[PDB]
Amino acid sequence: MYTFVVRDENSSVYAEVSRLLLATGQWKRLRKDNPRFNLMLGERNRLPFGRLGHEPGLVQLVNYYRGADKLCRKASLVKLIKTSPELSESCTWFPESYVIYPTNLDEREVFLAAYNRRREGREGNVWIAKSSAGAGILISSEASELLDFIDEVHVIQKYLEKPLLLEPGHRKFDIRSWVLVDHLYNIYLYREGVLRTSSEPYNSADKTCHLTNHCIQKEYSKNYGRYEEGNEMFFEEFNQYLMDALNTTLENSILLQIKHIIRSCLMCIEPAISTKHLHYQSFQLFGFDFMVDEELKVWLIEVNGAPACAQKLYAELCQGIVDVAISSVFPLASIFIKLHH
Amino acid sequence: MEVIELNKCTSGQSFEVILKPPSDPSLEEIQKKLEAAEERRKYQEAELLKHLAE
Amino acid sequence: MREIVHIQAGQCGNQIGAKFWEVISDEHGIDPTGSYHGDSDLQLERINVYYNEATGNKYVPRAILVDLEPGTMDSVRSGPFGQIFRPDNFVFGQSGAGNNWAKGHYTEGAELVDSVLDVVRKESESCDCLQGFQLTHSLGGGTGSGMGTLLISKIREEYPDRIMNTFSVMPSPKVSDTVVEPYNATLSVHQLVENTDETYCIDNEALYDICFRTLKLTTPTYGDLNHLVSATMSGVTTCLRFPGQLNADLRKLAVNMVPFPRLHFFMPGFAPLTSRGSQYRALTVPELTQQMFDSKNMMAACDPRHGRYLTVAAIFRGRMSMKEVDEQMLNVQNKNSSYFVEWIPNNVKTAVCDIPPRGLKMSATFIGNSTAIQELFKRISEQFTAMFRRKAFLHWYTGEGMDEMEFTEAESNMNDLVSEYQQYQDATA
Amino acid sequence: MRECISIHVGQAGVQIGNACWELYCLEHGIQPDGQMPSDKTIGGGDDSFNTFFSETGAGKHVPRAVFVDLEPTVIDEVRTGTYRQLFHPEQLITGKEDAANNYARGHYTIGKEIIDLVLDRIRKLADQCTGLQGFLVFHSFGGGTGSGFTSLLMERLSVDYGKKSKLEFSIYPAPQVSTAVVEPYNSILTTHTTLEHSDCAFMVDNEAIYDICRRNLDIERPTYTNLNRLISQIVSSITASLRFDGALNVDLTEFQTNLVPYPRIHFPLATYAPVISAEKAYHEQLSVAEITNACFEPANQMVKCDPRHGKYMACCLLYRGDVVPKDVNAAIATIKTKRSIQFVDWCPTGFKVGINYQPPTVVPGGDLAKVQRAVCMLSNTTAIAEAWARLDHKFDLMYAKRAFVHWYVGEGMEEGEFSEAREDMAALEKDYEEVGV
Ligand SMILES: CC[C@]1(O)C[C@@H]2CN(CCc3c([nH]c4ccccc34)[C@@](C(=O)OC)(c3cc4c(cc3OC)N(C)[C@H]3[C@@](O)(C(=O)OC)[C@H](OC(C)=O)[C@]5(CC)C=CCN6CC[C@]43[C@@H]65)C2)C1
Ligand SMILES: Nc1nc2c(ncn2[C@@H]2O[C@H](COP(=O)(O)OP(=O)(O)OP(=O)(O)O)[C@@H](O)[C@H]2O)c(=O)[nH]1
Ligand SMILES: Nc1ncnc2c1ncn2[C@@H]1O[C@H](COP(=O)(O)OP(=O)(O)CP(=O)(O)O)[C@@H](O)[C@H]1O
Ligand SMILES: Nc1nc2c(ncn2[C@@H]2O[C@H](COP(=O)(O)OP(=O)(O)O)[C@@H](O)[C@H]2O)c(=O)[nH]1
Ligand SMILES: [Ca+2]
Ligand SMILES: [Ca+2]
Ligand SMILES: [Ca+2]
Ligand SMILES: [Mg+2]
Ligand SMILES: [Mg+2]
Ligand SMILES: [Mg+2]
Repeated sequence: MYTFVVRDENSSVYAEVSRLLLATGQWKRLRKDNPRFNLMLGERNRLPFGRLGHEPGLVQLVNYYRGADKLCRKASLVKLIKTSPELSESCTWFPESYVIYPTNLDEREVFLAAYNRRREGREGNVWIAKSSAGAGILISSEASELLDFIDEVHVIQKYLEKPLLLEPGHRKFDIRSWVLVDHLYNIYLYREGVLRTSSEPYNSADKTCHLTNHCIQKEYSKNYGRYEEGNEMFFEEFNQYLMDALNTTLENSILLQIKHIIRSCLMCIEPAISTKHLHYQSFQLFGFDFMVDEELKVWLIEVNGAPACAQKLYAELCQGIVDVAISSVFPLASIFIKLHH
Repeated sequence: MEVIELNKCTSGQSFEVILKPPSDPSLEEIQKKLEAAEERRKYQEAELLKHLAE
Repeated sequence: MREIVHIQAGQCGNQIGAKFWEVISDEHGIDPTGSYHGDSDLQLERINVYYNEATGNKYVPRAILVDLEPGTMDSVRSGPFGQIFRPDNFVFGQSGAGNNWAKGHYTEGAELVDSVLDVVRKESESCDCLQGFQLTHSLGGGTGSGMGTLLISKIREEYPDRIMNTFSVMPSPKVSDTVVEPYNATLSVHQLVENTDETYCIDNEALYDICFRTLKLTTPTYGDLNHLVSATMSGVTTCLRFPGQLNADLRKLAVNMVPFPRLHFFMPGFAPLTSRGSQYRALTVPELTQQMFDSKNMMAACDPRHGRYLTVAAIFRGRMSMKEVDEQMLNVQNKNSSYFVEWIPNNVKTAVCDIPPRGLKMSATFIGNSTAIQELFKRISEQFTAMFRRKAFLHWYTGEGMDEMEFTEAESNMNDLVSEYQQYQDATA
Repeated sequence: MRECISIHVGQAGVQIGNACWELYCLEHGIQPDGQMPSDKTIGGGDDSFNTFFSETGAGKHVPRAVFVDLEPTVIDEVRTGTYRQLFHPEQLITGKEDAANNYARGHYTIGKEIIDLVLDRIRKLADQCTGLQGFLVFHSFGGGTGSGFTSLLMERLSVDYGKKSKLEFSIYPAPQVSTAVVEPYNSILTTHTTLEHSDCAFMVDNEAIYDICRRNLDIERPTYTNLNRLISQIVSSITASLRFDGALNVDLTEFQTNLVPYPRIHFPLATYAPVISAEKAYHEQLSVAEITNACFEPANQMVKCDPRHGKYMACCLLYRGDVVPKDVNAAIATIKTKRSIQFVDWCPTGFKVGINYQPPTVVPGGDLAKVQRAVCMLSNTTAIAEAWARLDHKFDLMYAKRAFVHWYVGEGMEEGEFSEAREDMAALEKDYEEVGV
């Protein structure tokens, strides 16, 4: 009989993982403050990692990697990619970003130096400002309007002016991939991703057709649910569109770059967060968000440390978590693509 | 990577390696707290012996 | 040296107390004449905790035998180890107590208590550093219950900084049929709540069930019951009589086991449960560990799964894997973590002694401070109230000068004790 | 030459002190009777080992040590031990009844009756000192004497020796070998009252030592003797700079200068390598780079914590044996590019290094194998605050219900000292998070 505690009630993914563990008859749920657990489904903020691995006779496992916030915060991600030699400032798959602190509190001068080079060079000079404290996003071409909005920590990155637009619709989208890193730091990519598509045509000259968020497309967008159910296009439909419209495949034109970016990010922080020789073990589910331009180039947007799943894929993904990340440590009585490294 | 202040002798040696530059109460107050605690003990024992006398 | 002074009062107290000295004398290699004949230096390393040394290298139990009638103490003196006790430590009257707490506490016992305290004082003066006292007695009778609790109160007056520990035998209608035992027990429990640091609840109800149901003793005797008591008393005092790190003296035991001063009533447990003259198959460490926590091995008729453990002490005896003991102990806490309060971290302590008891390759003794002990006090309280609501049989006590208000207060204190266990059973972190 | 006096309080302090002074004698070649044949200045001198040993006209080398325990059965082992002739009875102080795992009993009730005798015996050793540096205090966090009497003694030492340094070797409680449920209470009470009186304190978690003994020495159920022999090796590595010729950490003040920039944050994390079982008939001798890299593995630390998720304020490497500065500088360079070593901005990312050519001495018949080179890293990292957080959480769980509190109030202590001690610890955790995050 294995034991586990639950310290995050709002986790739709791990609420189902909890339901699956109890349904096995070999897992018992304890009170949230009972220290004699095998598994902790911890909270998002201030998880007491320092208290794990100090129970005699108990192998303890937690569903979060301490230090993974370096990859899952806006300002942290930019600083990580710029300052890590494994990723370097010459990183080709991450949009040119700059960390901007409000003046009431930095890379302001460096942000303007590369900004004037675009105005002088007759190049597309459209940027976007955002932060980890969002629902507040501004998309402007004048840098004077971007810096004024931050003062009212944010990051400014280059806005992909030429995105890949699905037809019919001439509409934007983004790709969400679910990645599971186990206690051995094996990197597993869930075979099923989702395209959170826009239902409005992209107007290159309003932030409804530009921001592909599921909440914004269900509010400000008038054509919600027209082309696809819930503005969620799955891999089978998207692979068929790429074959019929572009004579390519999802695997060749996009997924190779996606798997490459996933490996590069997680291998970069492996020495800092690995629990290999530690007194407790970690795993974590990550949500990677990508953009594809018209030339079928994949760009990384951000990484989510506490991702939510799509309704159709909850049952299969949460079952794979138990099989690969939980029951691998606690055996009882493949939907993932292993990204070897 | 700079080694500075290398000191040597017969039983060993010591040095410093720099990889990057940088970016009470008195005895009177003690006895007053000790005696104030002993006073609380004697008071508690006195209330017990009073209780037992009843 | 940290000496303990032992007192046994009344019939039950003297019979159980005599078996205790008989059992630990054999464990420490002392013969009925007080001469050491053992073959191990561990038997003598802490011998001074319970014995005094005399001329001719004689070891005399630091024990005081008290009764208001000479009957049982004549049986002790003529018993197997009767010649080992100090003759001047036999303090006895002639009237008896008539199973009357008031006679033991207020009239008959008052006449004899001063001569007992003189023997106590003589023993306590020849102690390098006395740690405290242990008393054996029943709560259902008159001498052990009434005079025993009078002795505890007067000893506490003279030695208010010493530990008071009792082995208190709770009455049961399955064993005795004297109707006033719930009165005597309730009056005694009120005394114990206030004037002892640790009380081992030895429930005749549980001893009967073990003997009758488990050992298949269809005609149980007190010798059968006292066999369980002797093994348990040996087990819970092992940490006092042999070298060890855990709960080596009475005060360190109390600090570990008593989180709130009134909740100091322990459920003892023992494994393996054996009858006199009965052991071919040796018990394994997993078996000892599961049995010592089994409700059927508890010496108090309380279901541990109906409450929560505040603190637990576990003592393993015999030659065994201390690694395996740790593994099995950790397994119980990790597989039954709901029955342990979470607001007392690491509340289970384990000791191991290489010297096993007589006739057993290995054994385990359980000491639990569980909120389930409220079931014992609820049982006595219901028997008390059934009679007291009609003042039935009260004239036996008012005839000795007692007032009904003293019964109301004892009843209220015991119901308050039950409420206190109940509040720490529901508390949460 | 400047003398150091070691003070051993309670069972843990006395049994560890016994293992240390046994090891000190083997390292300096001092016989059980106190005779040191290699000492040519009979009856005196100012060699480096004289900081820990005094000398008599007959050639006996006597530890500058005081043993205190409120109960005599542990110190009686020293009075009849192998090295009984080293000490004179004036150095061994015993009471009759211990503190019963009760801080308040050791600090207020029983401490008040023996504090004056201990200070007098300490003053007798101080009078033999031409230039006393200060004191090294060995005690447990969990016992009533180790927690309660120590904090009382440290307050009096700060009064009677206001200019002398005071260093601690403190045993942090671990349930695998602990003997009291209230040890989280005693640890936080003694840390609160000793904090302003200690200049540098080396915490040793019994859990870390226990697992190192199980993992690396193949001991199924380590005893105190197993743990104390390993602890004495770490203590020996730390004090070697005071007893031998050298230039790093040559006096007690230099410990605070090299390791403690902020006075309250004076708990350096110790890491030791290698720990090799003597049961192995042959073992591959690890290189300078291998033992230095092991200093950044949590399984070799004296307190389990993750220094990757904190910041360093200082770091010292203390090598013993076949070690040359060339191989050290290379190992540090390799490690800096592979490990997550972050210093605070107001400190240089650097390492103070000391090398002692004499290889580590092991006790004959012990569990540790002889090695050609070993290292003890002393790093002041904010990650050690994980141990304060674990301790404070156990405190909070019990104090929320006032469990066992009556044992302390009954000894004269006020319930307000509990919350006052806990608020001080909460301020300590806040200091650590500011420096390290
Ligand atoms: C361990 C001490 C002990 O020997 C334990 C029991 C009783 N006493 C005295 C000896 C004794 C017992 N029975 C006796 C009959 C006549 C004379 C003496 C006895 C004793 C026994 O050995 O039975 C074979 C016994 C007695 C009882 C006994 C069990 C018992 O031993 C098996 N009881 C459980 C009760 C009893 O009241 C009861 O509730 O039984 C269900 C039981 O009632 C019945 C219907 O049997 C009974 C039987 C005499 C009736 C009236 C009141 N008393 C109170 C205790 C109880 C008994 C065993 C002391
Ligand atoms: N490493 C090590 N730890 C010890 C040793 N002895 C005791 N301890 C630890 O110290 C704590 C108990 O404190 P003690 O030092 O034994 O008690 P004390 O200082 O003598 O105080 P008293 O309560 O009066 O007995 C527990 O955490 C033990 O695990 C020892 O010899 N070595
Ligand atoms: N540099 C960029 N170029 C083009 N589009 C961009 C962009 N940065 C953001 N976007 C658009 O904005 C949308 C929302 O961005 P973002 O992911 O930062 O919000 P968010 O992080 O709060 C939602 P989630 O947490 O699910 O990722 C993206 O889906 C994308 O369509
Ligand atoms: N376990 C046990 N209980 C006993 C023994 N003798 C008496 N009792 C119980 O004690 C109670 C009677 O008290 P008793 O000691 O005989 O009266 P006292 O002499 O006035 O103290 C009843 O509940 C009996 O069941 C005994 O030897 N062993
Ligand atoms: Ca008379
Ligand atoms: Ca000399
Ligand atoms: Ca000072
Ligand atoms: Mg986000
Ligand atoms: Mg009788
Ligand atoms: Mg002690």
